Amino acid sequence: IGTGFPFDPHYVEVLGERMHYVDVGPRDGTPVLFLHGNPTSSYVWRNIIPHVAPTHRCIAPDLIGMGKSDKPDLGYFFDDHVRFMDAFIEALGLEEVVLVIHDWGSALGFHWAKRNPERVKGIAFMEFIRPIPTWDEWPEFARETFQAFRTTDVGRKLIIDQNVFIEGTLPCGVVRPLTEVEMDHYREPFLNPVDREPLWRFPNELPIAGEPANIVALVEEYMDWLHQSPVPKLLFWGTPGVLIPPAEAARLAKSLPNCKAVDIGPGLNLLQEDNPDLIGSEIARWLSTLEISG
Ligand SMILES: CCCCCCOCCOCCOCCn1cc(CN(Cc2c[nH]nn2)Cc2cn[nH]n2)nn1
Ligand SMILES: [Cl-]
Repeated sequence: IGTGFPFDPHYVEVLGERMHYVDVGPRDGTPVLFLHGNPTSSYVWRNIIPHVAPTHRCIAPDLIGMGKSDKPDLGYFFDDHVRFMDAFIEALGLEEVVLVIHDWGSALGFHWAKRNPERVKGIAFMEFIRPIPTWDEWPEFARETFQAFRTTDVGRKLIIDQNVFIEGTLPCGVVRPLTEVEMDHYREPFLNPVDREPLWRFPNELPIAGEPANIVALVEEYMDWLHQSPVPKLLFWGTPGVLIPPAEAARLAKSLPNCKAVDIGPGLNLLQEDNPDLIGSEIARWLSTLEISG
């Protein structure tokens, strides 16, 4: 599994800030937009993009406050990420897109799709944000940690002062051991403790046990839209998963229209780090089938 990040930096100005993105592949055709989540960056897509770049433009931004994107003094609410991602997409002048989305990247991508349904030609997704009705529906091994994350004093001490989301939670989201080179890539944007605000706000935005109520409502609405939409769908899942256990992936594979589901084997949250070749190869082949009438 490759540790390098061999992508030239591209930058675009967005609402007075600068955002970084990977941009490879041909200039024409429908672009494939890759959206990472917490606590990653476009680095998480590094071994998936090469399977897709021969046939499609691949665009992989770093969320505001993350990766190589700028770090304004925001709260980094989900609302803030929505604002910047909306403006990022318009700044590149994208028209129709295929979405490849993960974790908080999936909340951004589904929320954007719901509002721009004519511009989404397909959605590939994995370990994505859905409403978690009670804490019993959160994986037992991660319950006490995320419950502590969702406090102001203790959670900020863990995530901001002690960098637990990077040093502890992140490697706990991968079945295989991350190498020191891979850890340093994930560590790079957050070496300065003050810059770890998004890492703490994100778990406090998670729609768990009905709170925060604004995020729960928004996530419910895009899951409603997703069950209504004929858009082609590709769902990757692993065992045991974190956000999406296998029983839930099996349920969604039938309840979502026009949905193909792919078992990646063992996996927790960063499925991309456990089986990038399967995910990248299946995305590339699925993209081809989107051009077949039938
Ligand atoms: C869905 C969004 C992305 C999901 C990412 C993948 O999710 C995997 C789930 O990961 C759960 C495990 O989390 C990290 C495990 N872990 C435990 C500790 C030990 N202490 C944490 C703690 C304290 N009290 N309780 N816990 C650190 C400490 C120092 N001083 N005081 N405490 N460090 N790390
Ligand atoms: Cl999170």
